[PDB]
Amino acid sequence: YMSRYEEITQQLIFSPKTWLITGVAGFIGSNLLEKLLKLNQVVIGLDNFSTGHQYNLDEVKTLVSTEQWSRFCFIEGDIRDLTTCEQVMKGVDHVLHQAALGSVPRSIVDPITTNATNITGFLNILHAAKNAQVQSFTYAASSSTYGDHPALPKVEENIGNPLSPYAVTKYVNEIYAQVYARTYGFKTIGLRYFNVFGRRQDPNGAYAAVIPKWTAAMLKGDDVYINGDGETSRDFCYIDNVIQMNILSALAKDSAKDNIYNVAVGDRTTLNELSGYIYDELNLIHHIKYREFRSGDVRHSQADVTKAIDLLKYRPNIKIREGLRLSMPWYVRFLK
Amino acid sequence: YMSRYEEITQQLIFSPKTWLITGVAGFIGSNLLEKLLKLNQVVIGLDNFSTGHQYNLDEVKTLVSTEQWSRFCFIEGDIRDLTTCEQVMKGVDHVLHQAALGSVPRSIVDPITTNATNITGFLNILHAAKNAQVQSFTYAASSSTYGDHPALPKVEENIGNPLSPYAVTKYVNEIYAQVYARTYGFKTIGLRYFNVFGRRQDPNGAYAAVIPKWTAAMLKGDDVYINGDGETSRDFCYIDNVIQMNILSALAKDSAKDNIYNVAVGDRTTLNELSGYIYDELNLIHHIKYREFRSGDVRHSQADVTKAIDLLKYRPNIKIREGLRLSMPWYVRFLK
Ligand SMILES: NC(=O)c1ccc[n+]([C@@H]2O[C@H](COP(=O)([O-])OP(=O)(O)OC[C@H]3O[C@@H](n4cnc5c(N)ncnc54)[C@H](O)[C@@H]3O)[C@@H](O)[C@H]2O)c1
Ligand SMILES: NC(=O)c1ccc[n+]([C@@H]2O[C@H](COP(=O)([O-])OP(=O)(O)OC[C@H]3O[C@@H](n4cnc5c(N)ncnc54)[C@H](O)[C@@H]3O)[C@@H](O)[C@H]2O)c1
Repeated sequence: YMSRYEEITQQLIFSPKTWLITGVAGFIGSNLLEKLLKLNQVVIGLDNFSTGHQYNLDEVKTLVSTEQWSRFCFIEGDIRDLTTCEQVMKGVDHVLHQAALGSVPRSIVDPITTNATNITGFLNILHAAKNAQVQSFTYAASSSTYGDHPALPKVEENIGNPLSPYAVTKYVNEIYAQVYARTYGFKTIGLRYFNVFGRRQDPNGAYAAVIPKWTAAMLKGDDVYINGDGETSRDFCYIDNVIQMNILSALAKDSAKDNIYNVAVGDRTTLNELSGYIYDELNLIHHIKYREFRSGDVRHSQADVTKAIDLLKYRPNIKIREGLRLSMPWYVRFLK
Repeated sequence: YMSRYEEITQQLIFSPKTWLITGVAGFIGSNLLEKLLKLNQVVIGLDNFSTGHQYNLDEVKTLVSTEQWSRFCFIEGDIRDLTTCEQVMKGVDHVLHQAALGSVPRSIVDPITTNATNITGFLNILHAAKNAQVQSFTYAASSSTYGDHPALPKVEENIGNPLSPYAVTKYVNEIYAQVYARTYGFKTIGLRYFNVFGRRQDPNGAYAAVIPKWTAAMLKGDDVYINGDGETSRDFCYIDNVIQMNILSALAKDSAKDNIYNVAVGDRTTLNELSGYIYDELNLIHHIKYREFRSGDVRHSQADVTKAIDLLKYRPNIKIREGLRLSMPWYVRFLK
């Protein structure tokens, strides 16, 4: 059961609102679009197809009715342009801001481009939303905001130094959100995502996340590379857990706003465990080498999600094996 | 005696280098230009004349010799354009990055342009500088970074939450700088300036700083606004102490780099005191009412400059009363 969550989605079904999703053509965005359209919401979407894909939009369309898709207004455009930000904001109740350039290695090769989309574009959306006086604003933050802080599990109040240009960008997101609360009274919720996975996560390109990458590699019969001894560990968070936290945040009482929340399960899985999980799941529906640790890699990562549970009534009910079970058939179809 | 500073300027005169000053037409940038040309350095200046002035460059021209002037190459341009940043970096040894749009209330009223000049512009310059392999990189940071930290005096390690968009941008400069050292080995110095004042600080405009605004006012015979009751206090730091810190930073030992330094004198002057010191200094060269409070603005500010004194051998020569005595003759000439 997902019960404050069930009650809210029930309520959305009876009383549609207007939502903005930036990054709507992307992994998390397109999953939010699918859920909102099935709740019969009115969705305004923004994307420049930098890392996102028309084919994601095309997939959502074949999963919703004609009438539900008629409530989707898609604008191809860039959050780095303030005018565009202000146009897509007209009439909007709830902002779900997911548009960013993720990937730590990307940000090291080209910090300029990562800065402009993740800081400039983020500020544009935050400032448009504040001017338009939307009901809520929730943005994608990042567990890389923990930086070099040694605590584990990671608790929201205790962060360290950021370790890459990417991490600076997501941290600045939070500090700006905080300043906007203070200066204009505009209260927002930042969501520190941890290793999100599930359908429509891109398995291609140099920056592919491990789950999609390894899944694609298993299905092609290509080498699955483990960086290190394999005892490195993550709190992998199935996509529905994130959808859940986004909707809970858009509809949070005022006292829950101007807050950061970890979004994860609270569990740790090793790379050695993961590899066996993926393989075991793929091989029910049909069809490895060790190398150097990646440089400047975090050894172990795990969220404390107590704050989300207590203040938003989050239930992290989809754990990693269930998540892989649910994600694997989408990869099988996509790759074949 | 500014002993180390003297020795370091002697090295420069014997073995001149190429310097980039961004913000060279502004208050601090033009004082840096003046000292560097007088040391026979080759100087590249970048400015967009947003808050800066041609008249500052014309004044400097009259103060240096012809040969010294012939070593100044001025480029009108914007740090928001990456290409421009790359071009003016060419053959540069030392970067003194001063270009920004200062002022807390400016940032509250336009956090967007402020974000673009002070974050994007900073990163463009930091990144161009890294790729050009400069010998050093020193940037204007801000005592606004202390935020709501309640401790006095202000110590570098101990900062609080940012209280304005401008505080955010100045802090983001430090965090980027720190990431560049960790990620690229590129070691910078950030100077948290505290209430600088001296010749060529603009007395005109909605954002004038208190010393020149009030000086202007008593020369015109206008009303002098003391916000609050007279007691509020600052660490006013005459411009020559800033020039010294810039030059010491540019030639610091490697272990002194990747560090933030308070740039001030360690003193605390009351508004009641200043209003008085200013009247007393002005009226020595011939020729009042209380009010409100502001927002983003602080009751008490005093720097601990131990760190600069110890690590760079900074010697804060000039205290507020003598700075004023030194500054007022420029203010008469400029207004009369
Ligand atoms: N995936 C994770 O595990 C993870 C971890 C930490 C943070 N995040 C954050 O989650 C959000 C979504 O990530 P994702 O996994 O869905 O990534 P994704 O790359 O699949 O989606 C991001 C979307 O943003 C769009 N976009 C990028 N720049 C844009 C711009 N300037 N204007 C308009 N659209 C732009 C892209 O086209 C893409 O459709 C991002 O903010 C990312 O930083 C994700
Ligand atoms: N005066 C103080 O007490 C104080 C305190 C804290 C920080 N600072 C910092 O000191 C630096 C210098 O300040 P100042 O007092 O000399 O201010 P100033 O306004 O006199 O100088 C700023 C200079 O930067 C130039 N500039 C601004 N944006 C630019 C851009 N986008 N491209 C190119 N040039 C641009 C302006 O034209 C100007 O000549 C700034 O970074 C400011 O944030 C000053």
